[PDB]
Amino acid sequence: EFLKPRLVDIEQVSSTHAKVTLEPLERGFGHTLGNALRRILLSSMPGCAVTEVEIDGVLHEYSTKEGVQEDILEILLNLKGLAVRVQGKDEVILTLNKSGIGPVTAADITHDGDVEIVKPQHVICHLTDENASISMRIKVQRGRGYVPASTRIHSEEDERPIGRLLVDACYSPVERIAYNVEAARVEQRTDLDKLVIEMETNGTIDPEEAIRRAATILAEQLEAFVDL
Amino acid sequence: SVTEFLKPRLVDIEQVSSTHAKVTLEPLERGFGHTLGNALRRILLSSMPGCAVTEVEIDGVLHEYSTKEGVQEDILEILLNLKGLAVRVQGKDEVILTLNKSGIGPVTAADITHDGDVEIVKPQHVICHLTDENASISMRIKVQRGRGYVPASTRIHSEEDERPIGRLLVDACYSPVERIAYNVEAARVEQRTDLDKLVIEMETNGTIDPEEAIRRAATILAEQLEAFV
Amino acid sequence: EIKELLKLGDLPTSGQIRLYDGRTGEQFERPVTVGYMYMLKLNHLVDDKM
Amino acid sequence: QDVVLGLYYMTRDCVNAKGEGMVLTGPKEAERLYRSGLASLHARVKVRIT
Amino acid sequence: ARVTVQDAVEKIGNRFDLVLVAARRARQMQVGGKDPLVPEENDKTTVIALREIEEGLINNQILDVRERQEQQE
Amino acid sequence: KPLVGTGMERAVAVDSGVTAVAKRGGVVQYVDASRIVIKVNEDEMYPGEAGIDIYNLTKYTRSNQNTCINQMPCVSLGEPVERGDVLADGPSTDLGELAL
Amino acid sequence: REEAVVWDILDEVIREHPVLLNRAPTLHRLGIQAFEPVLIEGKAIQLHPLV
Repeated sequence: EFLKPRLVDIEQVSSTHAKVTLEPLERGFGHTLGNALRRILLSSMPGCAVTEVEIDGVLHEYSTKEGVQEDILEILLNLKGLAVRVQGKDEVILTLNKSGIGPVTAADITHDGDVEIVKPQHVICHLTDENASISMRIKVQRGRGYVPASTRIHSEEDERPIGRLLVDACYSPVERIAYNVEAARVEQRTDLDKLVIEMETNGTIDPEEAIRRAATILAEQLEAFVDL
Repeated sequence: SVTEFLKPRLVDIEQVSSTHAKVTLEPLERGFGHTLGNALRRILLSSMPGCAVTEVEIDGVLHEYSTKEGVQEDILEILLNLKGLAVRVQGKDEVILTLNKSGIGPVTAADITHDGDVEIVKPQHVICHLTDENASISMRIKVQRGRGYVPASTRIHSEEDERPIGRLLVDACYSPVERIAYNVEAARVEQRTDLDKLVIEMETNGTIDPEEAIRRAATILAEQLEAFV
Repeated sequence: EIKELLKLGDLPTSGQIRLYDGRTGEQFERPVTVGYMYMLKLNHLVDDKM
Repeated sequence: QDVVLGLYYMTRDCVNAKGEGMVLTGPKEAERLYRSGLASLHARVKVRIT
Repeated sequence: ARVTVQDAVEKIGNRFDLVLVAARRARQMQVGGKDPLVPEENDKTTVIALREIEEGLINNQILDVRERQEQQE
Repeated sequence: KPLVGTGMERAVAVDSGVTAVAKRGGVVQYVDASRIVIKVNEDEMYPGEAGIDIYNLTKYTRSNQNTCINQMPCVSLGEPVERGDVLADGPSTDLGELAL
Repeated sequence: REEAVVWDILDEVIREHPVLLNRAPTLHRLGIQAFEPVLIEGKAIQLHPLV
């Protein structure tokens, strides 16, 4: 006769990170589920990191497009750290177009309905001329884990045009997880615990949805021990 | 392609005699080796519903630092031997048992009274050795259905009364298992290499074999998670 | 002076923290030393040596 | 080096740790106590060994 | 499967005659037919030689004997 | 940068040459990953020859040990600079500090 | 071309085949030992710690 926890609340302490709470738990399941969920949530979550970039007037990722104060390579890193959410398809082609002195926020990307940018203060590159212009096509797709360019670069032989720069994917929303087990509060009974998870995030994945998908994964895995 | 993992294909169940089993699963996704190993380890080893001896009261003993002639063992050694006993209990919750016997020679577990529902698993076990005509042993052993592992940690004074002198306490080991030690070693699929291979290795005191051991652990955890998904 | 600076921060005086093992999730015994050390790469690379 | 340290730490004894002087029925449940965390890795103890 | 040759050395006291006898037997297996006398577990001819030695059913004496026999034949 | 240095980074990185130490302090007129174009303060200028200063950075090129020697503008447009000051991070220089 | 048959071929031609490892300033006759190989990713020879 055990008990079973629930999701007593999802305290949204900020735009990025929140604090889910589980209650109640038995003596020990606190640390058990805590560690299991931390390890899952860090490993396996669906992200939407950028995969391929194509600036219009650049051959390879080492030149300097005239008029913008950052190497194409540093522009490319600042893209690698982009954070975006897609719902319908598994891949989309965002488009950036900009001209004139001033920064280039991420919000300048066209806002196709199925795509939600999540941080319009994010800066790609600084333009530094009146009549200077950049325009790029950015391919963003689903994924899981970490997938370098050196792996995909051997994943298809059909020719790739000269000009498609390949960023490394970082398909992962969670950034930092912690948990504390502490004293619970239930019907006239002590020796029950409350697990308090705390998850940093790009902002893409809802906390409750994250914790629920992690639980689903782990139940799917245990569907193999329960039968031998 | 995004919620589509691997599941353990081949399941070795290679077992030494009847309680020292050894299970290998492969392939597990990169980094589930430890998560499943640790989850099942902690569950099996701290929370498994079992039945075990809790307290014992000898006829003519008042304290651990005493003795009783005819018995080449000591109070302490027989308390160990009774930790080692392994009982399974039917619908009874807790139950007392009696262990009267005299006679020059060893005393084994089969010499215990059986008392209907209660069942012993090793009739072949050993408790104490007697050597004198008039010497005898008369203890009231007590088994209880419990949910973990409970030492005798500061309990002669925990209970808010004085238990009568003679209430010897025994470290209760309820859970069946006696040893679980996962491992992790690299296994490979025809392309990938960074994968995992779980090797559970397990013994149980006898009341139930490794199979239902792991099945129950998986089930407990599966329900705790059935909460969410 | 280092003790005084750490204590200006919210960090422990000894400079040693408790750490938790990533695998088993259970605490380490005997707090360990953490900090930020400035590390360097060296042009003796495996793919130029193999 | 690491292993000799691990051993020199695994086989020693402080005076009053957890699980001081409680009797154990064998190396198996000695490991089981240490793993469940009810007794510090090294507190002196009477065990039946064969 | 094979890790240590200690039993082979026990049944051929030299630990060099081990190399010689084992190599000769392994050539018998690898070059000219002559299926082994132990259930091979896909171990190679070398391990199979050392293994037959551990079974004590091959040594320099038996090799000379059986070579002489077949050569007369 | 290194959190814990010994202050000699400044001298080493400024006098190693890898960076582009501005000569006549002025106001930055134009920044660009290729060149940097500085307007000179007035009192630091010759009667004739007035003009302005131009620093042509050296983009990705080869060292003698095959590492990539490179430079990056660190000052942003419309910003004072003074005599004897950095404008371009060399290889392994952070704001004119020797960050290996 | 490293077509995907050679890796199975290579497992079968490794299984029980010792290779000699050596360390540069060899001094005493333990400076050369044998080992059976185990294929690894990466580019570094791995070595048991008790050696």
